[PDB]
Amino acid sequence: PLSVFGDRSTGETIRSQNVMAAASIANIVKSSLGPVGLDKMLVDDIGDVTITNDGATILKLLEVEHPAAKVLCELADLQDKEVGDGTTSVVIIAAELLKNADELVKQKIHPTSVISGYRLACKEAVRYINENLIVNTDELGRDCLINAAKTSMSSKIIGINGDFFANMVVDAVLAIKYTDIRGQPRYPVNSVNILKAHGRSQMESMLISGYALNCVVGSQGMPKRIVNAKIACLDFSLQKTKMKLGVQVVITDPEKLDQIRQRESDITKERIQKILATGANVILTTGGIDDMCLKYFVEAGAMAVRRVLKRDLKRIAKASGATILSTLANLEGEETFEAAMLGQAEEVVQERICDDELILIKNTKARTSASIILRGANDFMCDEMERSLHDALCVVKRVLESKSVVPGGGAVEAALSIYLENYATSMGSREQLAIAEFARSLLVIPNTLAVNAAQDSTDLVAKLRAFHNEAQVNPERKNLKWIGLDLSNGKPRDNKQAGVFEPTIVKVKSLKFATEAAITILRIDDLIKLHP
Amino acid sequence: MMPTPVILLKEGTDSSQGIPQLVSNISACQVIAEAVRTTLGPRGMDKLIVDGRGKATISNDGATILKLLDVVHPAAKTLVDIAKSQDAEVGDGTTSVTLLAAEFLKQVKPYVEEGLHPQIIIRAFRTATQLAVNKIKEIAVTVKKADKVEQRKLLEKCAMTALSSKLISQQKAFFAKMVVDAVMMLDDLLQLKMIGIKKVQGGALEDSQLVAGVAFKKTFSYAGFEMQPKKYHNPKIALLNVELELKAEKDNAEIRVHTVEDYQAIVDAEWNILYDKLEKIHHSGAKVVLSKLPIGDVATQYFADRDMFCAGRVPEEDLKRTMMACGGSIQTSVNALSADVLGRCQVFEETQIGGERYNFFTGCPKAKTCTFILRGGAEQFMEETERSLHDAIMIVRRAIKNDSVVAGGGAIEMELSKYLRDYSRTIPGKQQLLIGAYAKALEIIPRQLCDNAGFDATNILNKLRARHAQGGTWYGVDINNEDIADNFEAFVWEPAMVRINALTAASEAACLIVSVDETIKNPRSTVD
Amino acid sequence: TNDGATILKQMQVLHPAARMLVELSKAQDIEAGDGTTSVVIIAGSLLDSCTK
Amino acid sequence: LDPMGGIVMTNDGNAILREIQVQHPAAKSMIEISRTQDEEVGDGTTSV
Amino acid sequence: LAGEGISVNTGPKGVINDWRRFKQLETEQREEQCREMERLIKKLSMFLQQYRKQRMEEMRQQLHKGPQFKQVFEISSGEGFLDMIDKEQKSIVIMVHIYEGTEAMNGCMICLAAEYPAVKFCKVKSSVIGASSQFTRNALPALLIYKGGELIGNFVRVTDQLGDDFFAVDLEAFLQEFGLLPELVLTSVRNSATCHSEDSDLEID
Amino acid sequence: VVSQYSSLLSPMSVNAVMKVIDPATATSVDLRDIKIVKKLGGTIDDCELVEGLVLTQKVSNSGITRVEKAKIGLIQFCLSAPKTDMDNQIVVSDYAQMDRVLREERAYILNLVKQIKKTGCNVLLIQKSILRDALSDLALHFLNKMKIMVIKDIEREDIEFICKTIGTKPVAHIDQFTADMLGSAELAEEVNLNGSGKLLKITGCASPGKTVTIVVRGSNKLVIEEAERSIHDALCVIRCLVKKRALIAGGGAPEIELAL
Ligand SMILES: Nc1ncnc2c1ncn2[C@@H]1O[C@H](COP(=O)(O)OP(=O)(O)O)[C@@H](O)[C@H]1O
Ligand SMILES: Nc1ncnc2c1ncn2[C@@H]1O[C@H](COP(=O)(O)OP(=O)(O)O)[C@@H](O)[C@H]1O
Ligand SMILES: [Mg+2]
Ligand SMILES: [Mg+2]
Ligand SMILES: [Mg+2]
Ligand SMILES: [Mg+2]
Repeated sequence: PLSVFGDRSTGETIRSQNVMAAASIANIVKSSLGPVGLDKMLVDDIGDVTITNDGATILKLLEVEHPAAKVLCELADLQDKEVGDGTTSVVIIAAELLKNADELVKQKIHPTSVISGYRLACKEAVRYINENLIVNTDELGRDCLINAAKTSMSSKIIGINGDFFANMVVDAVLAIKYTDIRGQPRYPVNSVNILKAHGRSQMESMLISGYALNCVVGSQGMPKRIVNAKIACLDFSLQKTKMKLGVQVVITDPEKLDQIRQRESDITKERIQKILATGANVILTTGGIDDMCLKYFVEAGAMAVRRVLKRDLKRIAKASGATILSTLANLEGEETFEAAMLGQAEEVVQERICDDELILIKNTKARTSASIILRGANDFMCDEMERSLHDALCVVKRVLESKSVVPGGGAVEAALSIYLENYATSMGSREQLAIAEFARSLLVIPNTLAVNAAQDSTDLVAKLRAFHNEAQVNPERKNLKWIGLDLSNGKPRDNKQAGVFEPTIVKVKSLKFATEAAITILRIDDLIKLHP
Repeated sequence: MMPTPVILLKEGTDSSQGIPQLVSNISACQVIAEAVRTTLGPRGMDKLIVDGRGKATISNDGATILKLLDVVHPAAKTLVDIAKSQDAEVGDGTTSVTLLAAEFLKQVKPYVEEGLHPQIIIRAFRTATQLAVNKIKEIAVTVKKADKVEQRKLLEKCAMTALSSKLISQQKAFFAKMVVDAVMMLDDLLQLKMIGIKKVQGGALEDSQLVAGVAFKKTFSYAGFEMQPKKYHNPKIALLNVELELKAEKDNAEIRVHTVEDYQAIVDAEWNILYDKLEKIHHSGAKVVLSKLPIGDVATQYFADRDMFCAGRVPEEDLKRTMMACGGSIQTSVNALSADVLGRCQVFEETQIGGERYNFFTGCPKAKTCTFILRGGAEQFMEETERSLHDAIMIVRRAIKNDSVVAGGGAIEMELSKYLRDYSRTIPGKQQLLIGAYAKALEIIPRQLCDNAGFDATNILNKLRARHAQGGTWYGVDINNEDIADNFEAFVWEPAMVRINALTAASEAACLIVSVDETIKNPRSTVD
Repeated sequence: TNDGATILKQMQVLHPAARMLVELSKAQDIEAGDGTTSVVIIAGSLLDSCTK
Repeated sequence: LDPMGGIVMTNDGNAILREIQVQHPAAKSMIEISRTQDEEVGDGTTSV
Repeated sequence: LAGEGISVNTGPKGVINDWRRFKQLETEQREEQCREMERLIKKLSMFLQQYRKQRMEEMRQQLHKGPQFKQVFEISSGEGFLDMIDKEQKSIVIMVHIYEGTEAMNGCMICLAAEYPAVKFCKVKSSVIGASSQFTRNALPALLIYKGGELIGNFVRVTDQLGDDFFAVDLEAFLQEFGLLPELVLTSVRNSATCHSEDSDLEID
Repeated sequence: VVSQYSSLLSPMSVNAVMKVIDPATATSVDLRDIKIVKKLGGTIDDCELVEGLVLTQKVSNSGITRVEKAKIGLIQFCLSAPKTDMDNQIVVSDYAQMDRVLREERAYILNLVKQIKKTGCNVLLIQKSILRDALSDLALHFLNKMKIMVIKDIEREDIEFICKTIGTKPVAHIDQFTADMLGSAELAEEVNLNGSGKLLKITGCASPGKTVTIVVRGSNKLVIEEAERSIHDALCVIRCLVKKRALIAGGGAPEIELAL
């Protein structure tokens, strides 16, 4: 009677299907949570291999068909984009929330009441985290940043070398620090150029006190090391000058053809002489350089690098004081190149890294930059190091911008579960069930960590809940809020003094995004799939 | 994985191992339970299963529905097996067992997911089941008076409760009275084969009747049958297993004669053999002749000439029922046809029912058997009526064996859940979670009743839990009144053995499913 | 979506009467702005009564 | 036997492991290790 | 027998779903047929000269790359072939091989794809498409070239016009003289991870 | 689905309608005056009611953002080498001409930039052009030297909305680019949406127009689309309240009253 060209699923069928899809996406990444989590290996059915532990990467590489599964995948992607860490915890929490909500709906609780309960629970959990479980980082010091980085590096290919990589990450982030108007310190991560090169072990990774280019000098005749570099950044190609499409050369007297042809390259010769007459030593350009201009630079004993990436050139110019020049045209309609627009660096070298060469711009003036050269056993390991390093850099940035961190190891979520279960008995009649299920679903993460450690999940979670219940009930036992999970020995541990931290924004954004995704999926009770 | 030049098992073998396998098993059990979920309670509905040949099977019985589903999941087959087991031992509760087992599995699914050892869960199920069965035996209600009136009322109430979920629920009083009478008319073994059930198309449900005797369809009358009188007022019945027709003396017999006089003597001898058999039957004093073996046209006309009634090719079971009702003895030889071996009924009649001719043997005073004659508008209608009557008959037989009852409507399981929760609150705590899960899983049946009836199951369950907690053992679901009520005073009675066996079988199925960790499927041979 | 007009438009309905109901919902969206589910329900109920 | 028709006759670890087409990703990782060792220092390719 | 003007009217208004469902598959197979017909019978129906640089190019192509030289992608589905042609941009050149002298040319494609990353050399089995007896018998070696969904190179029976002992440089020159092959340092391993935030460096007072 | 966020959305919708009409003597509401901009990221609580205009185009003049006391100018001609309507070419027969060609080209571009700057303009909007280069590298360099924000690739169909919002009267020839054809604004800046993208907002306009823009944020695309649909429904309800100002009870009351 309806006569729609497609397939229709109504009622409990589609809801159970959505829960199945979300649970499958959760189980895909559930085995890769916490310090005892293990990495996964992916094949792109052509031979490409990607060894990874990052949840966002795993979910992005997979090709998925179901729409709710897609919702969870983009949820992990959004968590990665907006926070940088916790891309697996958010997915796990969202799937558990959806599963418990579906159970409530199957118990004939209307989904609107479930959604209202989830909304109230998320608001109350965020408020409780903000006013009870945050730890100000000003009274902890650089150890706080180091511990936050180490915690972000656990369950990564660089987890054991945390004592070294956390120092690297903290130093780099402190190096790229800058302040804006109204005096707000800002940390533009992704300006730390991460260069990978297989070879020596992980401990041989270098933190460059400058900038690192994945480029080489244009000609073998140029020097490979300049001491007091005067960098000139350019945004135009140094080639033979060809007139544009609207200009056409037509010769009626042969005597002028030779002069035309001479000028055709003498123009670029004059421009390069103007560049080099100011004392420039290193010339970086985004455009190409042909052999004649390469020789012009060689004879003068300077450096010239072609095909420099735009972002690299912008970073170098900002960190050295140079200014990008699209053209050598001043405000009087002339070709000039003043010395004021030359950037300076303490040294520019061409190092050799495992049979390949890269250009180092060391100790730039007027601004401190940083880059990291990662050495690994092979390409896959280097990629995994880079991904883990990006996670750690983002975590340190979050900690430095907003100066609040929360205990790790499932302490915050056990506390939230206890508080929410207690608080649900306050208002509502059917919303209390939804809030209680929110609290119950919040416990999926400590359960997952315990399962990954092959420990007694039931007993450990029971002990953790008992500790947090005692902390809430007893005024004088408030120091038990920090009791988290020690995965090495399988016993609860005070994670605030054990050095396990994570930015508060990670937990808050994770909760908000997971609640939003669960609400979005929960509204569906009908699917119409038209034929293609 | 590696190619492994020579592989261990046969190529194509499928193996699943670990927690995911157990979780998938639980999900499969859930799927199987869902297929029979809505067929529980006075508001339960029917299912229509079409087989490959096109036949439809419309039924409410859980065991029937599960059988007609060609389930092949190894873990899901256990639920079908326990449904068949409950049908065999008890005869009712085949829907409750599957729901209970699936709910046990669903309740312990989260604990399995977090890596709980299956042995602990199995021990918890066994302990909870033992305690629940003991509690059922302790709180079951029985009367030590053996009063005939009260026993009859108890049987009728149990039958009504058993029937108050089928398409004949509107006529549950009538059928309950008929079923109780039929069961009480059985002597000492309560053999099912002594309660015949005949289905005749056409007619209202109330047209169906119980015959205090035996009735069966007319069986291929020969020529001259329409001459025999079709009513007798004190017949003597000659129950026979004899072929009364002209035929070869023996399969390997051969007659060799060499004179026409001997030829004629042989022909007359065959005729005299048949006539001597018929003469012995006639002089036995009987007026109704029933034979398991064919009765030929010659014997039919012979009996018509004597105002006698004959019916050959009577089915063997119907002959046994006739012997049990009238009280004769099936004779393979017509020689010693003494009055001892002749049946006797008050009235024999050959009436028409719905386009069919049925022979009726009414007025048997010491009959030890019955015969239901069911009427309906379709063959599936009558088949489902017979299934419901079978449920009622088995319940009444069990109640005859022991008259111990508990209130239905989920009251018994709410009481058991309260008891189990109270017990579980007094143990160290790892077993406490699992016994509490068992107690919560016991609440499926009242919740399913409310969901099928269209109530709000949450409010009803809250009211039931509060009522049981403060006192009142037999408070269950009141379907008609949109509320809860004391089901014992509502005459919602069930034999205690039904819940006892349901709990036992559900616990066994749950333990068996939980214990299995690895499933291995060898490649199937002869695939065509 | 919960918008009646969007639901009706997004699934091709292949039946002339259903297509006219789609245009009806679009027209109600244009003029009133909302209530696009109610108008379709009302039209369906009216025709259902027209049966009897 | 090179797929292009060439023939390589050697006992160098990296040279041998370079001419193998494998499917298992762990074997790919091992081959990448061999290449890394050969490029970084030039010797000790079989030992690693 | 009258009323030939049936005007089936309401009939195909209630049975429309089945007709459309079957017509969708019919048109899918029609599009597959329209993609594979031009492969079939369309062509089957029909001392500087010594190239001193050929050897030098051979030794240059001997050193393919660092991280191995990969392998030609095999297509196992006719619909896979169709939507492989469908995807990519118009400028991207796709080269296809049909097979069952094939090994040498397969190695030639391997070497070319190693040294010509822009092009998308690929191969497919003749049984996957299911061509005619003549094609599956005496028209196997056929360098099929696609760019933007239209045919550019429809060579068939290439073992005749290309020889049997030909190498990668031979086929490369054969293709480049047609003007069919489009016209670089080696990085350490990689440099780029993501380019999303332009917050790089600033020094506001 | 936005019933939970109604406490934030309903006043926003009412304000959006009331800010684009004159409550006295209004017969209809042109919903095109209200522009919905959907930006992935954040949650629905992050939806905003910016009163200026939101431009999805990015600033070409990187390194200059947050222009205060902006003097926005919208132009419809091109800042590149001269090109007549009919086909044209420049013939060179001497090297002196070779030099003079590009010398005069840069002089022409510099004159264009000087004329634009002399008006006091500091934020420049450039209409999209496909036949001719809308903004050359030399022109961008000159504008950067003069400290002018440049935002190119403005859609043709969006010109009227921008002019209504700010007050910039479009200019198609440099000779008429004067000071009175500029739209003064309190603040024009480019903001980062917490890593989910970049938006350009011009908030605070002298003599503001009768337009508003609503920014829609959400976790996923589907919820954003449904939130936009729901916001449109609320705006349509307020509109159909503006014409035929009569209110009735809901909740199924009118239908049951009609039935009875
Ligand atoms: N040393 C540690 N001890 C206990 N718990 C930890 C430790 N390090 C990290 N964790 C916890 O493990 C959880 C999982 O982190 P991980 O899965 O690596 O991050 P993501 O979710 O981004 O993948 C975090 O919630 C963190 O609190
Ligand atoms: N009149 C009634 N009121 C409430 N519940 C009833 C009534 N009659 C039967 N029930 C319930 O229905 C259930 C039996 O359902 P049914 O499908 O008939 O058999 P099964 O026991 O196989 O499920 C019993 O648990 C009983 O408690
Ligand atoms: Mg992490
Ligand atoms: Mg029953
Ligand atoms: Mg509405
Ligand atoms: Mg060696």
